[PDB]
Amino acid sequence: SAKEAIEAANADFVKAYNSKDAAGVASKYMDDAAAFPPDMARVDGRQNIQKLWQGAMDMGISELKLTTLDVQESGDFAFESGSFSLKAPGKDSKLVDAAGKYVVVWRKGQDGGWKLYRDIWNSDPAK
Amino acid sequence: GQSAKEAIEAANADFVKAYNSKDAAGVASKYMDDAAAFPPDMARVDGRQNIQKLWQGAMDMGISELKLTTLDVQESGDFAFESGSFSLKAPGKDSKLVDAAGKYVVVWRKGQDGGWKLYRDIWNSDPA
Repeated sequence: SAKEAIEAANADFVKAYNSKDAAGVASKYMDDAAAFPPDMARVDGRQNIQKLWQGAMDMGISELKLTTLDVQESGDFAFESGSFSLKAPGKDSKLVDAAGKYVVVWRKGQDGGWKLYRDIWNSDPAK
Repeated sequence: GQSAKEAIEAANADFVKAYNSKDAAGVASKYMDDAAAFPPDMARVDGRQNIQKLWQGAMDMGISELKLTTLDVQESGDFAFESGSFSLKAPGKDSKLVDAAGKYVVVWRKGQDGGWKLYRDIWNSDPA
């Protein structure tokens, strides 16, 4: 299913992020993708997206987890919404849990593989 | 013939008019029944009625003067996606109104009645 395909791509994404492989993460995006991080300007293109994720790693963001909630397929696009969790150091240096939510526009390449095309997220309160 | 991008522009005009009229029902009416909104620092909001409540809450907090700028629209049959920017006046940490700006992505869907409606609506802030 396209939902299963996106879940597979997300498994690879998480593995690369948690292995501290910023190039690996960026490779899951289209070369002309864009990311929309909270409190930062829009980030365009795979190389700048690598720098974004490297920055996350450098700030101690770790143990990323993604849960796909729903996917709608539409031709060469698929629309995914989901939740995330992660850990990041507190002022105390102690790792604090954080969660949030996202929407991704995925695009299907000529080689048949789904890749991230627009990636936007923000934070949720603890529950 | 009217294009998807034209229909989306007319819908966005409807949206901003309703918001700035403090008409939360009017704003929520632009969403699909099974839409979801993704407000920063709040839980995901699912369904039109709850989306109304979300916007009513923004209004009750005093958030005002909504301006939207569409930067890209791509169509895909009975779906489309839009990215853009917003600006508004919102109470700051001291409760005084200040300029706030940010970016958004909307996944749009064409309903059975031909009407383009928001299906996923997510946004966040730009840096100062």
